[PDB]
Amino acid sequence: SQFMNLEGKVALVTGASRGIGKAIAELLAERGAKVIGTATSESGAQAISDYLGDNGKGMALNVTNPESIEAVLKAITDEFGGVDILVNNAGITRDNLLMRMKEEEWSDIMETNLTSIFRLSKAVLRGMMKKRQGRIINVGSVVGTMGNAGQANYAAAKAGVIGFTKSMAREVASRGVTVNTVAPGFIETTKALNDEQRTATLAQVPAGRLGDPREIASAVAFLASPEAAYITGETLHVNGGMYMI
Amino acid sequence: SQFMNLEGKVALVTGASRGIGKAIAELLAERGAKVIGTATSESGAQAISDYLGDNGKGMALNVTNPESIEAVLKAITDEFGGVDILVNNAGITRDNLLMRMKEEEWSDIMETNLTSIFRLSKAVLRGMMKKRQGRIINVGSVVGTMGNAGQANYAAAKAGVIGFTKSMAREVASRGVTVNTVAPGFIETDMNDEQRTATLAQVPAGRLGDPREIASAVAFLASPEAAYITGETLHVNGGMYMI
Amino acid sequence: SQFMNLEGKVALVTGASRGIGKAIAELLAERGAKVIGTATSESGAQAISDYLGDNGKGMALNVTNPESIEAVLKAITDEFGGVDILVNNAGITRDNLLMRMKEEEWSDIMETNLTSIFRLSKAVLRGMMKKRQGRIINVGSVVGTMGNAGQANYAAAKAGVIGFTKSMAREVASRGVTVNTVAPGFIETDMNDEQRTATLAQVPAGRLGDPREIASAVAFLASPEAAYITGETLHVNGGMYMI
Amino acid sequence: SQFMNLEGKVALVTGASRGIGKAIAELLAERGAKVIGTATSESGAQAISDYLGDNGKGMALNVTNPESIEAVLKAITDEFGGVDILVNNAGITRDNLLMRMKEEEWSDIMETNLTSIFRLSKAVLRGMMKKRQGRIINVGSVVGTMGNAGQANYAAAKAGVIGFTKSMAREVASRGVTVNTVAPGFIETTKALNDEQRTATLAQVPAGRLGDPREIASAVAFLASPEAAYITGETLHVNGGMYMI
Ligand SMILES: NC(=O)C1=CN([C@@H]2O[C@H](COP(=O)(O)OP(=O)(O)OC[C@H]3O[C@@H](n4cnc5c(N)ncnc54)[C@H](OP(=O)(O)O)[C@@H]3O)[C@@H](O)[C@H]2O)C=CC1
Ligand SMILES: NC(=O)C1=CN([C@@H]2O[C@H](COP(=O)(O)OP(=O)(O)OC[C@H]3O[C@@H](n4cnc5c(N)ncnc54)[C@H](OP(=O)(O)O)[C@@H]3O)[C@@H](O)[C@H]2O)C=CC1
Ligand SMILES: NC(=O)C1=CN([C@@H]2O[C@H](COP(=O)(O)OP(=O)(O)OC[C@H]3O[C@@H](n4cnc5c(N)ncnc54)[C@H](OP(=O)(O)O)[C@@H]3O)[C@@H](O)[C@H]2O)C=CC1
Ligand SMILES: NC(=O)C1=CN([C@@H]2O[C@H](COP(=O)(O)OP(=O)(O)OC[C@H]3O[C@@H](n4cnc5c(N)ncnc54)[C@H](OP(=O)(O)O)[C@@H]3O)[C@@H](O)[C@H]2O)C=CC1
Repeated sequence: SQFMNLEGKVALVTGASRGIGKAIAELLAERGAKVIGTATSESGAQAISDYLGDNGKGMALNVTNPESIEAVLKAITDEFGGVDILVNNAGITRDNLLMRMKEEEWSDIMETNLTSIFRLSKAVLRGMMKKRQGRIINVGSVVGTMGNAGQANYAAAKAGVIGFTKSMAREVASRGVTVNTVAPGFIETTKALNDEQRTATLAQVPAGRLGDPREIASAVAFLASPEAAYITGETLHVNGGMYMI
Repeated sequence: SQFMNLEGKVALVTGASRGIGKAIAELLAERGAKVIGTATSESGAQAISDYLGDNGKGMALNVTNPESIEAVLKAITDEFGGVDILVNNAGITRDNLLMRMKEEEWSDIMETNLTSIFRLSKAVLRGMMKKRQGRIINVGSVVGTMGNAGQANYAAAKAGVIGFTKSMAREVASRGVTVNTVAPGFIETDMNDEQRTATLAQVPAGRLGDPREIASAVAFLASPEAAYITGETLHVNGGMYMI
Repeated sequence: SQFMNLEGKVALVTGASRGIGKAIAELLAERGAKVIGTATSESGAQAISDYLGDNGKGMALNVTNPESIEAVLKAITDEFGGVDILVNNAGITRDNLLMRMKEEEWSDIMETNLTSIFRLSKAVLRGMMKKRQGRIINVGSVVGTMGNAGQANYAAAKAGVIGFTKSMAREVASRGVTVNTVAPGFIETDMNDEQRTATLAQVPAGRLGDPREIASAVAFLASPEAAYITGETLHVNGGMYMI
Repeated sequence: SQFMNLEGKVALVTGASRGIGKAIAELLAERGAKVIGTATSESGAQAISDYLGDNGKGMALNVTNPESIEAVLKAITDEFGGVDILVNNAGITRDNLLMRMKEEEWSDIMETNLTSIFRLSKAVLRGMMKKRQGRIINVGSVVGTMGNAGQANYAAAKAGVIGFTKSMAREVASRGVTVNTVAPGFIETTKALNDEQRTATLAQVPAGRLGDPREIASAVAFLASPEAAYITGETLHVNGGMYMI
């Protein structure tokens, strides 16, 4: 149908080799987008190419590296034209209580989960602004809003993603670009967590289950759609009731 | 496709004769739902029947009247079985600065915009809970979260809708029912040239939203795909407010 | 000192016979305010007069009764002049899961916990606006923001208090009146051994709050120092929720 | 009185040489605290010593420098014992629209306004946790929550401060330490802004005026008080109605 249809749009999804990023890439391609997913290695990029088939391709990207970012965008732009939908999914955890938290575990989180969104967003935004159409969608976390002990660095980065999102949303709203965050709760990815730890996390989820990566993909696809043009500066929580704002 | 597919679901959309409620009803029917839309008059109900065709029908409903609510649900339940998706859209404004605000302008807002959601939600929830599947989606307002001068009654009701939503979401999450709010900004609907520019001035998007844009957000939350969203307020306001 | 000094201010604290309302009344009187606390009975009013001594007095008030409200304000206004600080503390619970929730348990909550704030606020606001100085401070609840299963009515009312607060804050900010909400978590007050540990389990602080801790937050917002805070919800809940 | 009394508490207030940080330092000293305020130079430190008199002193601190931080805390700890109240006030702006925003304007904001709070908080928290009593109060900004065009970096840092605050609040609540943010709106400091720009900002303030630095000091003093023990993980907005959460 013409409902939630991304035909003619070019989507870049960072960290698309597995889990949530993969589900996002697959669903955007199902809705008609031409999708470039990224991994940190060529092997990972190839596997992304393998699952996207004629609907897009894989490329190697380190989101902390300016020259990598430039190489990937020029390659995309040459072949596909300018990016219409940016999904900043790539991210990491470096968990520790503050008294144990290393300088590098702080800085690596800031770099990968926050500074990267500044860099990538800045590198796609000019085209979007010229076309008067764009989507920037960040994958945040319930922890960004809720906080979590042992994840102060992660929480800071994810919270900063929202502050950036709101500010960019104000900056570019008049030129037809939206900027938003999807904040997952606990999603099956998480596996191999102790039996003890899962039940304890699950105990805080009214839904009484982990979310599926597809459920995060669906929310992203929605915000990426033409139908979602009047949503901007928003944080959409998909966490089974774990937190309610 | 199977994507955002509501075939087999029965949807009740209150206040579906025009604007946002109409757009909601049309979109849910387009995605496959069997839709009952309501108006406050039989004429209104007929027009709703006219635009839904074989995808549903219209019925007369006053959401402040227990006996009307009971009559409508029994009629729906007899013909279509139990409601799968409840869209509480019906609502009104009774604007005034507090010093000018009449007892009835307060109470009519509380009754129409808030107590109604308690009544209707309670009247569909048992079936949903038995089937272990349900959607309750409330149409709120940016004013519920932002506040607005001259709309304290409206803001109170719309804010109370969220408190109710969050509490019902906790209550029914383990039995597969989601409860959520969609909060529109300023949408081109029935409700000065001067006042519009002044409102628009607070919208970064630099336009009013279209009713279809509110419909799209509701359809999304109504979908099987939106099962892990509950207790949420989804803001569709062009950047007018950002939480 | 001149720090957090309420000398010369007239404070009305509804539901001041015990718990949080009592602690509020005592603290505002300690900071220099002339305090009228209320209870629902004359016996309760007398006890309030007993603990306030020369710093204020007690009066009987039912916040759901227009004529009671009018009688109390005229009496205050005659004796003490117009109210400078309004603390809307009076409130109740009528807990039940939605499927068990009676029409009266809904309506009694709406009336006592929400409509009352419209009535009382409207009845003090004109004077405050004329003097270009005022404080309206509502006692909400973490449940207003968090939701709680079995308390959908309460949550709706307490959430609606915020919508009202934000709208009134916009309406009266230019005339020097602030309107705010203090949202307690679980506080040691009248309201199982099992249920307490379960509630405590959700409090990082690992204890219930003291009524005095809610009093302190109210006194702060009531102060001249808090003039640039308005439309705010100040959460005092030991980490139970974090917005 | 015993109401809002900080006698016996040691307070460290970063960036206390002027405006909000100065007003904070003065008010905490008025309520009985022993106050160490900091500036980036010895001259600035001396002026802080001059206004605090016998109620505290000034020290030179660069909050982006680990060795500076260590030197200041050891000096405080030697003389006054361990810090009871930490006020992270030091911060900067590096304003620009994203397309003009330099790598350094991003990174300098992250370093000064966010990473600094990780470093300083970590360096005081052990003592607080051992004593089972502490206050960490961050000076954020309405922009952290509201977003602002031309301030995406600032907004990201200030938003990240909240994510960090919430997480630290969960981590240390059981050991009697609170962690909170005070978020000022537009405060008279701001001066020498165009006549045009002020009216435009003021137009968004229902209160119809800028806030006074003292009004931010009062909120901080409140949260620093024993009376505020049951407030943690909170963001207290003092913005004249400019934004309402
Ligand atoms: N899992 C959960 O419960 C939750 C997840 N989070 C967020 O969801 C997003 C994805 O989550 P999840 O599916 O669990 O993550 P995964 O670890 O499954 O996927 C990680 C992806 O990120 C890429 N990546 C890591 N570092 C870099 C880098 N420096 N440059 C470029 N790419 C990099 C990886 O590439 P490669 O394949 O080469 O390793 C990989 O494709 C993240 O932003 C995460 O913070 C959100 C809520 C909770
Ligand atoms: N317009 C906007 O910008 C915004 C809309 N709001 C909310 O969206 C919802 C719909 O708004 P909008 O489409 O603009 O409203 P309209 O006035 O355009 O339509 C209102 C609908 O509700 C029905 N209705 C009114 N009172 C009752 C009642 N007592 N019982 C049953 N039905 C009733 C009306 O039926 P009939 O045709 O018979 O009168 C009509 O179908 C409302 O809840 C409103 O508060 C939310 C954000 C802002
Ligand atoms: N306890 C808690 O943990 C929390 C408290 N809440 C809120 O704080 C407020 C006070 O709570 P708490 O001190 O625990 O309550 P209590 O039941 O301990 O005291 C209630 C007070 O309100 C008065 N009151 C009750 N109904 C009316 C009425 N219809 N008209 C006038 N006064 C009335 C009572 O008077 P009388 O003595 O004559 O009955 C009493 O003085 C309430 O709004 C409550 O919802 C907020 C967060 C949680
Ligand atoms: N002004 C406003 O309207 C608003 C202010 N903000 C926030 O309030 C806080 C203070 O604001 P304001 O009073 O305007 O700030 P000022 O610029 O008046 O004060 C700046 C202070 O921070 C210190 N500082 C700057 N960089 C460093 C550094 N690297 N290491 C240590 N100290 C440093 C300065 O030291 P030195 O004296 O040596 O220069 C100075 O003492 C900041 O966090 C700011 O972001 C919050 C809301 C809006």
